[PDB]
Amino acid sequence: MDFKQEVLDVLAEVCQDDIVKENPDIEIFEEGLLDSFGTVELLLAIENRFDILVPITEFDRDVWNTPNNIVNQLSELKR
Amino acid sequence: MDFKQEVLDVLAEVCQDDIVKENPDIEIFEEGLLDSFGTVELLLAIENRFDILVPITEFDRDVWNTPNNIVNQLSELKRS
Amino acid sequence: MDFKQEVLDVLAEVCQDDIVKENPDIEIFEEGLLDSFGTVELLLAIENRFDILVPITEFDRDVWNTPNNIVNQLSELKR
Amino acid sequence: MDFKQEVLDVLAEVCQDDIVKENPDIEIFEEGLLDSFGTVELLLAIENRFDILVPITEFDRDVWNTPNNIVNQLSELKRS
Repeated sequence: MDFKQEVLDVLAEVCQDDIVKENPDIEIFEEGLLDSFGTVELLLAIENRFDILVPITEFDRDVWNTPNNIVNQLSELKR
Repeated sequence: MDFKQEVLDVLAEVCQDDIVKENPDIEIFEEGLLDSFGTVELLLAIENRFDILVPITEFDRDVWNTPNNIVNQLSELKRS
Repeated sequence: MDFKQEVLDVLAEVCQDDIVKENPDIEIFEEGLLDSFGTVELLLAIENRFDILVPITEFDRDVWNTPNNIVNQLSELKR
Repeated sequence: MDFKQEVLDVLAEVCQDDIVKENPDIEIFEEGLLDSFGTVELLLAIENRFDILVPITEFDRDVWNTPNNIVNQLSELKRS
């Protein structure tokens, strides 16, 4: 598999834009690609597809600000 | 603009019982003052009046068990 | 009781505005007092407090356009 | 802009199985292709991509039982 691509794909699905897939360092929230509703959907998708439970309060737009950084925060979560 | 009182007022409305705003530490769900349909209504109201989005999937009767604790949970959510 | 006031109160609660209570003929949706989210909350509140189940597809903004008319549609529902 | 295909694509994503878009009449819930958490995710996606608001309290596994029927239900909702 490719966990990076998995997350990037999910991210691209919720964002309805392939730009987040072609720019793994883009500022998702600054760019307005993901709103409050999409974020909630994102976290649920992660729980459903990766069995990683991310509490909404533990989610931080400053830390989970890019696709690469989201991938990072998720990896550190498992571990 | 008293956020706590505003939350208590909403809880009183959805529960259709003033007891939940007169007793901020009452065990809402253990007292059976709120069922699953009432919970869904509450979350809609919270979104509509406080702009706070609570995922039904994250709602937990054990943690959101009292008006006070519900107020606290909402406070946590609105901050980073 | 006063079923009219009950509905008017509920309506005023969801709308966050007493204007709908002081103007039982005001065009709620034209006036932008109630949006899609508030409508869903309205219907749920009705189900919860009056035991009247109004399917969202059976809800029509043209027919349920005023407080008085909502009260009317609800009464005809029961019967 | 094929609304049906768009819905099927979403269903395939949330179910994480292409079988639901290759079999538009498959019994999603009877096949166990979707649970309650997946349902919540689906409704969020429907809102985010189609601007259609489906109350979780109105969702009914007996009526929203197939992709086709789900497409139909969404069509009913978007019209007056």
